[PDB]
Amino acid sequence: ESRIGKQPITVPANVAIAMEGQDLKVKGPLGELSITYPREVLVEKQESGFLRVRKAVETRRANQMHGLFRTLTDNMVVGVSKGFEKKLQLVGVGYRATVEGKDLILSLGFSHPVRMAIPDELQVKVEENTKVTVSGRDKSVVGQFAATIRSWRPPEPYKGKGVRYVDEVVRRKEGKAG
RNA sequence: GCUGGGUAGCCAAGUGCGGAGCGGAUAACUGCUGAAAGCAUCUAAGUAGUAAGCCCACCCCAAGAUGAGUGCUCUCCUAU
Repeated sequence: ESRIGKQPITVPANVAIAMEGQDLKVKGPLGELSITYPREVLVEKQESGFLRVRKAVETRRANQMHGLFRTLTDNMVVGVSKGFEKKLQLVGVGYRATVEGKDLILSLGFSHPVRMAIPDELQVKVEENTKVTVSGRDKSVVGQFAATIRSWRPPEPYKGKGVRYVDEVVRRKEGKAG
């Protein structure tokens, strides 16, 4: 009954499929990844472009785990090819996010500017000093480091100050009790 | 006997020193990816921040730790 799982997995152009025993070796054009799979879930390669994954109705991983697994390789395979990106609008008085080599320098106005270290493989675009957008590969490992920048100053309820999700509509409560 | 001084020792009111870690796992909490439930959701797989609290680390003891550990070195002649 999985309405995401019933949909076949779109395998785009230049998808390097391979097996490491139980893992699906997702190594497209830009690099490499790793995805492990249980004994109750055999991922089929049905010899017709598309891909669908097997169930095993003893527990209800047949219901639920195929939400993760049949959407993991949706984003893992695309992720190596294109890459998923998350966006950051910084708003306020003197909010620079310049980049000196490896680390960032977010000078939000604490005292010492905040040097968020750029991790192993990922790279980050920088629209201006005023705005940033983090490119990458996967959806998971990009989102954590993206969320760490949003953590330093959340979107605040009076001026909409500090960091912002570009998509998110954060409220502005009536400041000064006006 | 009563006073006035006082080296060493012992004493403080005197002199030194101390409380430190970008180490680990957590609690409330904030999350990322993400179904069940085409959407959502911090969770059911996985994972990140994250406390004078908990565990290592500091300092003293410690193999009677009968589970008696490990290392280096010395000694085994006779009435002595």
